[PDB]
Amino acid sequence: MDKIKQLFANNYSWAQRMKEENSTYFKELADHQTPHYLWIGCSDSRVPAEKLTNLEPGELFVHRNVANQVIHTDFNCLSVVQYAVDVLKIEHIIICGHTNCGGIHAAMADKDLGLINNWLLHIRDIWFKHGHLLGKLSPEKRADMLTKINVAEQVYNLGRTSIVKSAWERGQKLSLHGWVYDVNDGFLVDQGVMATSRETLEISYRNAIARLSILDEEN
Amino acid sequence: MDKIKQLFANNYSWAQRMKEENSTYFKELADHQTPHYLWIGCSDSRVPAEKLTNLEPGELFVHRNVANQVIHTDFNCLSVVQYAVDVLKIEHIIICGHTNCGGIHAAMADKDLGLINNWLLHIRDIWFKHGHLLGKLSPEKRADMLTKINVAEQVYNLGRTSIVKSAWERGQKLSLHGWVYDVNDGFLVDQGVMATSRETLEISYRNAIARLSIL
Amino acid sequence: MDKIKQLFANNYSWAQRMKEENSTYFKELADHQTPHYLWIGCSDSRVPAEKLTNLEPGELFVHRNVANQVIHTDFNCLSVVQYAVDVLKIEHIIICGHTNCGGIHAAMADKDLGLINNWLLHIRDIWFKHGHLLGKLSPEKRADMLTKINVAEQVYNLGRTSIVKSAWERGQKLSLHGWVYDVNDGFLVDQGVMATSRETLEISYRNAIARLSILDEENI
Amino acid sequence: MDKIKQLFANNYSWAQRMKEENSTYFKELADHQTPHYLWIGCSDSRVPAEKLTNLEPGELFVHRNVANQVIHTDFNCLSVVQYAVDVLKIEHIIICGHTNCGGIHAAMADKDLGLINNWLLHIRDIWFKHGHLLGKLSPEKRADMLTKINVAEQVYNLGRTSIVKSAWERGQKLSLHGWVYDVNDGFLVDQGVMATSRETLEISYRNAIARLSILDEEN
Ligand SMILES: [Zn+2]
Ligand SMILES: [Zn+2]
Ligand SMILES: [Zn+2]
Ligand SMILES: [Zn+2]
Repeated sequence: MDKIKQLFANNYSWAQRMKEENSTYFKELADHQTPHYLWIGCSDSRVPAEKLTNLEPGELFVHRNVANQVIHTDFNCLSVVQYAVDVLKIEHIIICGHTNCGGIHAAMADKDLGLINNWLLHIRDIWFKHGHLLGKLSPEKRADMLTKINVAEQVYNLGRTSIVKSAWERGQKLSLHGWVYDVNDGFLVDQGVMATSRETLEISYRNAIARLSILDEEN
Repeated sequence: MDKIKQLFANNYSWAQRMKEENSTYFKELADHQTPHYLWIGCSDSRVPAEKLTNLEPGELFVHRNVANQVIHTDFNCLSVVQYAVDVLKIEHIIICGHTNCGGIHAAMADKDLGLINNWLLHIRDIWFKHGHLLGKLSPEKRADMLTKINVAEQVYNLGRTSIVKSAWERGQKLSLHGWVYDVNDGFLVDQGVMATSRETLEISYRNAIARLSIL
Repeated sequence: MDKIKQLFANNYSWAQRMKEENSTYFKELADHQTPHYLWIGCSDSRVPAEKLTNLEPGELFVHRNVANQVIHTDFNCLSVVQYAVDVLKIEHIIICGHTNCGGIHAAMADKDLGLINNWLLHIRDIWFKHGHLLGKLSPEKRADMLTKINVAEQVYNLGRTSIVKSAWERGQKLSLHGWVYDVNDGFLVDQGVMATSRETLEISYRNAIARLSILDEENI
Repeated sequence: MDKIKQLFANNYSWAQRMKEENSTYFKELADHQTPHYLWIGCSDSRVPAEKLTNLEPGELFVHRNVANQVIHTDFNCLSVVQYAVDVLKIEHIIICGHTNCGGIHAAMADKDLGLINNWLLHIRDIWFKHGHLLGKLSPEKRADMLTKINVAEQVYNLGRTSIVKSAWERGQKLSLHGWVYDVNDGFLVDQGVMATSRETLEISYRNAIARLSILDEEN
């Protein structure tokens, strides 16, 4: 269409600009054949992982689903994880949520959107699991809180997969991370759950939930 | 692993530069609340979609899995599609493959990599479906061709989903595209399958396979 | 292997011992072509459902998975449910668990069994959801308790699917049930959740959970 | 609906004429703590597997889905398979289809039935793969030919899982079976694909398809 044509046009301009600029981008990219980080983010993709981290092209192995989830039985995401860990031997997996997430808003919404609702039912279970902390919070602020709690809960799901547990068990070096960034400042903020073993997973997980449960008198 | 640290050092340096330097990047980003294109790419993510298309930040709804697949029964991908079509009202779903795809290479290698092998079995089925064509090539050239055929097949699976078919049924405007770019120059290349209805899906899909089978 | 040769023998025997009688089992089946109940049970399949309900053959539509679960995002079971509801128009969906369940035991066990642990992590999430309650119970009981709670939580999951909500919402006749029979008794024990609409689902689930939270003598 | 009562009734009686009868059953059934067979059948479930095999109560580990499928990426069925193999040590996995199958008919009809159609696309793919054969066949015969072909294709899929390949690889005993019974007579019939290793799967699978490709006068 109009938009598709425009897109091919931008692509051509860019691609050839590189051609002329004798740009070494693609060659650089070719130097970093194997990625070192598995980035699991949201399909909203407000601020690209490349921009947030300014890493060298090819360093990131990416997976994106609605609301950056790691569901216990999702073959898709688990496939990406097992491949990044057992094959590419990646040592850092990073789950990253973001504020003003459509996935979060849709989950909290009472409208029944169809197939996607089922996928969002996992976020709702997370919402109620922390219903007290959240309810004890002002509406306008809950979204950002569920978004932050979501990340901690997903890092916790990743760390419990048979895949990740076996990696640690057999002495492989692997650390899980969980961050969130505000779509307005672009700053990555650690949510607290950071594991390098099942032990650190449990502790950092309890610790993060405990920290998030300590509310200021601003609600 | 000073990596994570160095990683946060990069983010701070970047977001800091933006603030003090007064960058309306987040201001503009905030303008485009609803995306207009669903991009289904590969987890290898060699050349970011944002770059390949040089689009305005926020315009793309993105899904990435190993080898840019649209498996008939994948709840993950189908959910992204249903939400994007039925909820965000996106009108263009773009499946994009890429040369030198590790996913495609793993599907071809005969080694048990574990869980991921089951995910790649779908690729191996596509390989057999086009075995006559692919059998004429060397392992090397076979990989480049399977990459292109894979994209065509995925577009074909996407257009066969009940989600996309019902969108066309009630008259919603929706087009499917399947492309591939070489990791060496970044030029996006149409593979031939472009649909706006079920009938056009069948026609272009057949024509595309017919065209791809000529050496 | 004799097991397969033997097994095939039984079949021939059964089948022939039917053909000679000019029996009508293969007729009293082609009449009940369309089922009226969707049975969702465990892969353990201790006491068969065709025997627990003594229903005429062909009346059940069945799906079995480890520990009878209805996971929000499981395409397999949601497909069975959707096809049951929207295409077969069946009106009753039963989620029947059973006592002394490997699934439940495996979920509670600390051992890492491989792939299946991931599927069981849903049971373990349920387990912690009711951590306090279950904690108070007596070990030899905890297992059987979770079995019961699990079924409750499964009906609630089923009731929360878009497939069932849209059914009700469009005025289609459909009820959800959740029981737990015992391998010894064989008596189907209703658990409390019996949604017929989303309002029901909420109340019954709410109560069923309240009822199970009231511990008796035995359980410490 | 009194159907639940009328049904709940049959249970109190049947289960009664076992207590007030000291009928072993629950006594014996309990003796078979572990099953030796994994049965993968269609949710239709015309003739139960308990009456088809006439095995001993509790011997079967069962999984049923629409049209008895083993989809490469189905977490549900792969979990049942893996558990039965790596944990229950079952050495026999049987896939059983049946004539006049709803899943097969629905898969062959153009009618978009909703979510289920996505599940059945895997069958339509099998249909296209054997399009020439099935085409040469006769209309009122296609359904049954695809039903047999389907069982063959599923055993193949099952033999190709990493779970099974690995079981074989480490020297575990395991055979795959693919049969189909006619709802009109309950006669179990081997479709030809029987495997005890990756090598027998291949030959057995190729032979079985070759045989089915042979069409008798009555299309
Ligand atoms: Zn988001
Ligand atoms: Zn790739
Ligand atoms: Zn069980
Ligand atoms: Zn069937």
